[PDB]
Formats: sequence, C-alpha cells, structure tokens
Amino acid sequence: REIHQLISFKDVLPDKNLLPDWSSNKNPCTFDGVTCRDDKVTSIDLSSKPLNVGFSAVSSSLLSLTGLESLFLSNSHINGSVSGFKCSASLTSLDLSRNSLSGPVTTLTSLGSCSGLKFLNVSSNTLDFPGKVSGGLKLNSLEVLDLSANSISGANVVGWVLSDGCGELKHLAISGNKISGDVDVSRCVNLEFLDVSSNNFSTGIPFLGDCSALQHLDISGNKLSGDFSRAISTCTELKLLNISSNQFVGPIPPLPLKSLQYLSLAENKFTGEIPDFLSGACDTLTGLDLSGNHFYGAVPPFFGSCSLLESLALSSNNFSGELPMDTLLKMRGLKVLDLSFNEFSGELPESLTNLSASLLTLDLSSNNFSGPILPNLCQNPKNTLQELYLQNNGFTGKIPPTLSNCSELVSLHLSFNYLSGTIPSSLGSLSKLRDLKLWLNMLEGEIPQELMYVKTLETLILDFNDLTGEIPSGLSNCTNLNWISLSNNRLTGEIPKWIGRLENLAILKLSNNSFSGNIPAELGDCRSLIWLDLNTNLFNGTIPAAMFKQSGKIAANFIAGKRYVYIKNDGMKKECHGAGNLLEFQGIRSEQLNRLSTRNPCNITSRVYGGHTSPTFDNNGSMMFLDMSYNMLSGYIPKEIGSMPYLFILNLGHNDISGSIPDEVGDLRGLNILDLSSNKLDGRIPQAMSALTMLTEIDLSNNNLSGPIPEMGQFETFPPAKFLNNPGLCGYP
Amino acid sequence: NAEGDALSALKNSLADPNKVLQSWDATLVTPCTWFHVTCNSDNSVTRVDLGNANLSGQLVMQLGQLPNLQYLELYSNNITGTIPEQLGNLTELVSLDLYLNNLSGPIPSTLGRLKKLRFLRLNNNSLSGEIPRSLTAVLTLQVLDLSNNPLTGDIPVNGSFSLFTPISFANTKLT
Ligand SMILES: CC(C)[C@H](C)[C@@H](O)[C@H](O)[C@@H](C)[C@H]1CC[C@H]2[C@@H]3COC(=O)[C@H]4C[C@H](O)[C@H](O)C[C@]4(C)[C@H]3CC[C@]12C
Ligand SMILES: *[C@@H]1O[C@H](CO)[C@@H](O[C@@H]2O[C@H](CO)[C@@H](O)[C@H](O)[C@H]2NC(C)=O)[C@H](O)[C@H]1NC(C)=O
Ligand SMILES: *[C@@H]1O[C@H](CO)[C@@H](O[C@@H]2O[C@H](CO)[C@@H](O)[C@H](O)[C@H]2NC(C)=O)[C@H](O)[C@H]1NC(C)=O
Ligand SMILES: *[C@@H]1O[C@H](CO)[C@@H](O)[C@H](O)[C@H]1NC(C)=O
Repeated sequence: REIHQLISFKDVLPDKNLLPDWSSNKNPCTFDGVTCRDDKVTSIDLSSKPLNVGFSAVSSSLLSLTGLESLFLSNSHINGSVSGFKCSASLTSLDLSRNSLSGPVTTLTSLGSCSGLKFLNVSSNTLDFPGKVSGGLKLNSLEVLDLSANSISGANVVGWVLSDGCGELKHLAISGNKISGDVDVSRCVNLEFLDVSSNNFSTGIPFLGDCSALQHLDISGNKLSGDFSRAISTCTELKLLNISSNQFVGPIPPLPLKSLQYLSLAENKFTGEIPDFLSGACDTLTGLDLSGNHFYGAVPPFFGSCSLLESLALSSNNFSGELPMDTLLKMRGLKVLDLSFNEFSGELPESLTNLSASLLTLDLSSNNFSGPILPNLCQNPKNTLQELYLQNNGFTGKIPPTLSNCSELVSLHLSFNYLSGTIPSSLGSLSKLRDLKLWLNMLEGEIPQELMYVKTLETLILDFNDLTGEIPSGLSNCTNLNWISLSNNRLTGEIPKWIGRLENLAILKLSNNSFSGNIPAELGDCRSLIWLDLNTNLFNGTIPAAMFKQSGKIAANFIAGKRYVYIKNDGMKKECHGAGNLLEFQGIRSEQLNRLSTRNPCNITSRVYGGHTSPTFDNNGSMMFLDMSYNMLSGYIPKEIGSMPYLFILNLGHNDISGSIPDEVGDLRGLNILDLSSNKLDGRIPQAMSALTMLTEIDLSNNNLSGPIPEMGQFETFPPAKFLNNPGLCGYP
Repeated sequence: NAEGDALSALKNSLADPNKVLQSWDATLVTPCTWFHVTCNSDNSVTRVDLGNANLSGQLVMQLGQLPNLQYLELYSNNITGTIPEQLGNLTELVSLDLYLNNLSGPIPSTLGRLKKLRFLRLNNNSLSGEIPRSLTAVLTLQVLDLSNNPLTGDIPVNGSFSLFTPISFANTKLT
C-alpha cells in the first residue's frame, strides 16, 4: 500500500530522473532518503533534491503515509501553497524550509490536521500576512516553529502565532521578516529560544515573564530601544543575549551573568566605560561584542580572567591607551581580537610577538599606532595568525620581510600607513595567502615577481605607491586572482595578453599610470570580469571587438561582498581624470579619506558612494563598468560595444576615438552615465540612443559631431553645455 | 533626512520587480547615494530617474517632500494610481514626466503652483477630468505633450497655452 504512495509521489517529478532507486519491485527501505524502523517507513528525506513540484503534491502522496514520523523537504524547490490535507498523527516533524512556499501565513493553520506535529521549519520562503492581524495560527501542539526570513509584514503577528497559547513551545524563531509591535512570550514557560532578529520591532521590548527556561534571546536588528536590562533580569539562566543593531542608549546596564556565554551589545547608542560589574560573567563568557557604540577608556584588566573567551571585539569606540598586552596574554582563550576603529596609541609591543602564535585574527586597524611593524612579530615558530589588520595606522619605515614567518596568514592588510621602501619579495612564500592590501603607502621599486608562488592569491591592491616597472608576468600562475588594483603608480609596460587567462579576475583597475600600447583582445576571455578602469593612461590602439566577447555568459558572484568606496569624479576640477575611483576600504576609516588629497587631485567635496560589493547579476550578465578615458586610444568604437546589458558607466573621454556612434549604443539599458566627451567623433547622435531610460548623465562635448539632439527620451533633461563644441550640431534643448 | 524618508515611502508604494530601487538604503544619512536618485552640491535631491524600470505600483503623497527636485521621471512604467496634489508642493521643478503609464484620475490643478516647470508630459496615460485653467498660469513650459488620455472639459487658450500646437491634444475627447 505504502510503496504505491511512494511511486504515486514519484510521478509528479518533472524530472522523473530523481528518485531513480525508487522502483515498484524493490522494498521501500532500500530507497534514497527512505528510512525504516522494523521494516516500516518512518521518514523520507528529499533535501536538496530539485523536486520542482507543488506542495499539495507532496502532501497528497507522502503526508498520508500511515505512521510516517517525519518529512524533510528542505531546499526541494517545493512550490505552491500549504493547504488542508489528510495527515497522520505520527508525523511530528516537517522541514519545508530553504523553499518556494507561498500565500498568506494563514495557510499554515491547515497543518492543525497533522495531530502529532511538534516541529515546523518553513523559513527562507515567501509567506506574507496580507490583510490584518487576527484569528490565530492555532498550531499549539508545537514545540518548535521557524517562520523566519519569509515575506511576513505586520504587528502582533508574534501575538498571532502564540495566540491560541504557546505552553509547550521551546523554540520560536520569526527573524528576517517585517513583523512589529508587541512580543509576549510570557505565557511560554518552556521557551528556551526566541529569535526575533531583523524585524520591525520599534516598540515593545519583549515580555518574557518568568523567563525560567530561556537560554537564547536574539532581539538584534530592530529599531528597538527602551529598558531591556529590567526585561531580562528574570533569567540568569541565559546562554546567548544578542541585542545588537538597535537604538539602545546609556551605560551598560546590569544584565544576568550566571550562564552567559555569548553577549553582543554591539552597534547601538551605548556610552560609557566598560563596567567592572561585568566581572564574574568571565566564568564562561566565550565571546563578547561591544563594538560599534560609544564606549571609552581602556580594556578593563579583569578581561584576563576569561580564558574561556575565544573572541573579544571592541571595534569602533573611544577606547584609548596603549595596547593592553598585560591583559591580552592572560586570556589563553583568545582566538580573535578586534581592536578596530579606536584611539589606541603608541608603538607596537615586542611583548606582543606571542599573540602572533595564539591568535587567529589580530585587528588593530584604524587606531593611532606608530613606529614600524615589529620585524620580530612573526618570530615565534608557533605562529598561527590568519588575519592581520594593521591598515590605517601611523606605521613608518619598511615592510619587515621577516613577516613571511607568519605562515598561516591569509589576509595581510598594511594599507593607509606611511610604510617606506620596497615590497618584500619574501611575501611570495605565504602559501595560504589570499588577500594582500598594500595601497596608499610610499612603497617603491617593482611588484615582486615571486608573488607567483601564491596559488591562492585573490585580492591584490597596490594603489597610490611608487611601484615602477611592468606587471610581473609570473602572476599568470595565480588562478584565483580576482581584484587587481594597481592605480596611481608609475607602472610601465603593457597589459599582459595572458590577462585573459584568469577565470576569476573581476575588478581590474590600472588608472593614473604609464601603462602603454594596445588594449588586449584576450580581455574578452575572462568570465568573471566586471570592472575595468583603465583611465588617465598612455594606452595605444583601437577598442577591439573581441573585448566584449564574453558578455552575457558572465558570472561575477565571486568578487561579491568585498567592502569599498566609489569617489565620483566631480569634473569641476580640470586636473582630475576618469569617471571615478573604486577603492578597497575595509577597516580604513571614512574620515581619513583626505589623507588621499596630496596623491589624487580630485575633490572629496564629492559624493562618496560605497558599501559592500554586490554585482546586480548572478549568471549570464555583462561587464558592469568601463572607463578608458584620457588615453591616446583611438579609432572606431565597435558595434559590439552594445553587448553589455548590465554596464553602468561608460567613459571613453579625451581620446582620438573617431568615426561615428553606432546605433547599438541604445541597447546599453543599464547605462546610467555616458561620457564620449572631448574626442574626434563626428556625424549624428542616433535617436535610437533615446533608449537609455536610466541615464542621469551625458557628456558628448568637444567633437566634430553634427545634427540635431534627439529630444524624445532622457535627452531633454541634459543641460546644453554637455553638447557644447560641436559646431555642426543642430540643438539646444 | 526627510527626503530619503519620502523616496523610501515611494519604494514601498512602488513594486520593484527589476530591483532598481534596491540600492535605496533607508538607514543612510541622505538618499544622495541611491541609484538613479541624484543631488546638488548641498545634498538635496534634484532628480529621481526611475524612468522605464518595469516598475509598477502607486505614486505617493510623501513625494511632495522633495522641494529641490527638478527632473522627475516616473515615465513609461506600469505605475497605477492618481497624481497626488502635493506634487504641486514641489515648487522647484523642470520636467514632470508621468507619460506612458496606467495612472488614473484627474490632472491636478495644483500643478498651477510650479512656475519653474518647463516640461509636462501627462501623455499616453488614462486620466479623467478637465485640464486646469491654472496651467494656463505657468508660462514657461517649452513643451506640454499630454495626449492619449481621455479628458475633455474644453481645450484652454487662457493662452499660456498660446504657444502649443494641438499636436499636444490628440484624442483628449477635447473640443
Ligand atoms: C559589482 C561591483 C563591481 C561593484 C563594486 C558594485 O557592487 C557597485 O555596488 C556598483 C553597482 C555601484 C557602486 C557605484 C555606483 C555608481 C556611482 O556613480 C554614480 O554616478 C551613480 C549615480 C546614479 O544614481 C546612477 O544611476 C548610478 C551610479 C552611476 C552608480 C552606478 C552603480 C555603481 C557602479
Ligand atoms: C530552519 O531551517 C533552516 C534552513 O534549512 C536552518 O538554517 C540553517 O541551519 C544551519 C544549522 O543551524 C546553519 O548552519 C545555517 O545558518 C542555516 N541556514 C539558514 C536558513 O540561515 C535553520 O537552522 C532551521 N531552524 C530550525 C529550528 O530547524
Ligand atoms: C547578533 O546579531 C547580529 C545582527 O542580527 C548578527 O549579525 C549577522 O551575522 C551574519 C552571519 O551569519 C551576517 O551575514 C550579517 O550581516 C550580520 N549582521 C551584522 C551585525 O553585521 C550577529 O551575528 C549576532 N551574533 C551572534 C553570534 O548570534
Ligand atoms: C596621478 O599621479 C600624480 C602624482 O601625484 C598626481 O599628481 C596626478 O594628479 C594623478 N593623476 C590623476 C588623474 O589623478
């Protein structure tokens, strides 16, 4: 009978090829995902099998299994909306999450026909709660419910879920929705876990009541403020308290310390000195986040007692005084220390060479530290340091090559310092190294060829240094290079015709240098490449047609997540070139950006765009940015330059580019900024260029251009200056 | 700022299937960094160009909050709804392009308040009502193309409309 339900399911798969070991002859138990207990089937798990079918399919077939205790469909691409269905009193668990499920959330009430079901996780789907809040969920036999990261918007929806009463509910998670207003779990006396993160609660700070059982409270990521201390005082039973990303103000309040292990008060309005009373919480306290608040003074020494604290992060506060080594050696718990964005001062303790052995990640960036980088830092044979963030500090003198002695180092960021003399060739030996960021320093000489023995090297950011000489060729051995930013150097030579070999290269920025000679057509071989900023240079040649060849097949999702700035070119200064500067900023501070002033002429009177890198497409996209401005680059701009759907900015300015603008230039739909200005281009501006409906900027100025301006479309919104100096042009608009 | 608040209210009333408004960031200080939104040297909004975003939705009242807004192009979308009279509270303005939409209801008389307005295309929509005699008022308007939506009530010549061909009327159920 049962078997036949299981093949009855198999039918609906489109896509019959999944569940191949499911066949009528065999005994159901031998089936993929099918688990039996005494030769009867208690559970099916199809997880991460692309079922691509309706929910009501699944339930008609499976949920009717006499005796089935659980079903796991998570990430099955289960489609549809959850209806009433006949269901057995033995199915106690359902994982429908990482799915496509739709409708009102009220759909879920139907599951009341499944009488034994204590476990539901629907998270990461589309459920919304469209009209207005009342009725109930009326699923009260539930110990665990996870509705998180769905499409739900409302208020007292938390009240709605718990409405028919919560008594046996241990675990409740509604995160990553828009739910708002009041939370009361006060009735729920078994409740060990409440996750309300990433929501709209601006008002009620939850009412936990007795709080007898609660070990996990995540109220992070709301507009929530108000007195939380008094709220949570009833517990002392609690393992995690996450109140981060909220509106909380004031001194760190009395909060229960007995079982507290993780505590993040991070990213709030909290002011004051890290309190003594915190204290005995060191018994456990395996991690602490006070970062992003108003705190000052220095790391209170009692922090030597948490030998259980793996990671202390104090980043972005007023903390001052020199680097508290006295405390820092005492906690042999410590793994990551984040001191970033603070007023810590002084030279770099010798006395610190030890951390370098214990520590995974040392983040000292954006502080006042001076003198050089301890050559002796990595002298321990023991040394584990994965992540060294010394960027944005006052460190003088050469990069210690002895630093290679840190052999676990993946990310080395020395940037925004005063470091002089050359780049250690030494660094070539860091065999696990991925991110290397040296930009805005006084480093000179050549870009060390040895960097080739790094087979994991992903980032390379050299900007605003004196580095001379060509591109090291050995880099063609770096398979994982994605973001190469060499801008603002004296670098010579050409683009490597091998550059097209790096499947992963995404952002290549060669601005302000002397790099010369033709634009390599092999550039069209790079599946990942979305940002090409060649501006202010000595390049020869004509834009090749092969250059775009890959557009439309493009996947850039690797480069995604890296933090940056864009400084947009004011244009108001004669001297300043390009469309704009895309700079790596991680842990470099915003307000120290003027430290750039003397190297880059541009106004920081500008608007600085910025945030974490996110390509607007996953797969089958196009080159997102191209600036070839200010070169001797010349000739016919190919028809193929139309082949870039996702291209945001095109600046071909100040060149000898000649001939006429191809009609296809109308098909760059995602083009917001078009600058062909200051060229030898002639002829007429095709009215098919009306098609750029997102354009906020045009400059066609300084050409042999003739004819009328094509008014229908965005063109009329553009001040006539931007068409100036085309004697043969028919328009003003 | 109140401006980011406003445009936010728009990102809500709107529906953004091509995710053009994604970059609009409600925590941000100003919405000056948003995509397609732009500002002056003083960090107030001078533009919003969502024009042809495949974006659907209703326009919204908070849209009146952008007093330095000049060019606003909501044009060539699936936008439904009426044209909010606080659109008139946007005193500076140049171009108003609602053209090529499904916007329903009266062409608001409050546009009589935008003296700087140099462009009006209420063109190609479905609108219902008079024209105001208050758009005779403005006199700048080097173009008004409102066509293709049913109005009548008359075709004004109070005369600021003196400067317009009827090519500007095309099917108004007019006169
Ligand atoms: C995908 C990566 C390469 C990239 C860093 C990416 O994540 C990044 O967020 C991109 C898409 C943004 C950051 C800076 C942006 C540009 C900043 O420059 C500007 O001129 C603005 C103004 C205006 O709003 C335009 O519509 C967008 C426009 C022209 C932006 C277009 C999109 C960007 C280029
Ligand atoms: C609900 O299911 C989701 C997705 O199946 C679970 O989220 C994953 O769980 C693993 C283990 O916690 C984590 O490593 C990931 O961070 C989670 N991914 C997601 C969706 O963020 C979630 O744990 C489930 N919740 C319950 C109560 O079972
Ligand atoms: C405390 O809460 C914050 C915010 O809800 C958590 O932050 C997020 O962690 C995930 C990684 O799984 C990131 O993708 C998010 O971007 C983070 N947000 C922030 C604050 O930047 C934080 O992890 C929580 N702490 C713990 C350990 O539970
Ligand atoms: C490139 O480098 C020099 C060195 O300062 C700088 O002065 C010049 O302005 C830079 N060129 C551009 C366009 O920034």
